[PDB]
Amino acid sequence: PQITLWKRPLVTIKIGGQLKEALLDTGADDTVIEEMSLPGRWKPKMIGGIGGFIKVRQYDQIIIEIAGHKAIGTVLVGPTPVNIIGRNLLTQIGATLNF
Amino acid sequence: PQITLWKRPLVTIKIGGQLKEALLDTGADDTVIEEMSLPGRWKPKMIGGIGGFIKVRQYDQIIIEIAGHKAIGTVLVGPTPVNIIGRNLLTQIGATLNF
Ligand SMILES: CC(C)[C@H](NC(=O)COc1ccccc1)C(=O)N[C@@H](Cc1ccccc1)[C@@H](O)[C@H]1O[C@@H]1Cc1ccccc1
Repeated sequence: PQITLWKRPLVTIKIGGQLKEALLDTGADDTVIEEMSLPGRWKPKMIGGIGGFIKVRQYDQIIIEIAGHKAIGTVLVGPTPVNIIGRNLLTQIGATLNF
Repeated sequence: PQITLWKRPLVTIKIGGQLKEALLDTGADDTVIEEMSLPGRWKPKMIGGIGGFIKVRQYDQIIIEIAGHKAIGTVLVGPTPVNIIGRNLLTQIGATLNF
């Protein structure tokens, strides 16, 4: 699919057995999802952006489906204001920017 | 061009006649460039990101070249960690996400 940028590029994702909406973000190195009770081990992390840093929990090898495309990788969980799909998963679904 | 996402989508921009590097950022509504002297009138604005809000200078109708493509629109100038081209100017250069 092709997604224009007139509005925030939100798509449905599936993660942890739940459906959420998330932002496809080429400006994010990492994928950051709203607080959710994912199973298993995790490592503390801090990620930053405009505004400063927030504290998140890093989960590895998480299966996520993004707009119907399966992916598997690292997901950070914490108090983000929006669900963000970063480049670590955008590459896996073969996403590009074109102009 | 077509740009893949294995590395940060950094490109050259010209703004105020100066070359800078900036990140093509589909997760950003707005374009935010690091503190600089820029010709044009501005007003104080606040913008938010992953870790809180910063103060910026809002400049409307600024001519900018992004990866060789012209845009004329609002540029926010302030203490962003990385120069970011957001959707307001990505739309002007005709950028889409594709997968
Ligand atoms: C999400 C994180 C992992 C991402 N950061 C990064 O990818 C890299 O972060 C840094 C931080 C400091 C220095 C160098 C690099 C980011 O903020 N990405 C932003 C761009 C950016 C800002 C500052 C530094 C680097 C990138 C931008 O894409 C995301 O904010 C949008 C998403 C959004 C939409 C609405 C409300 C809030 C947040």
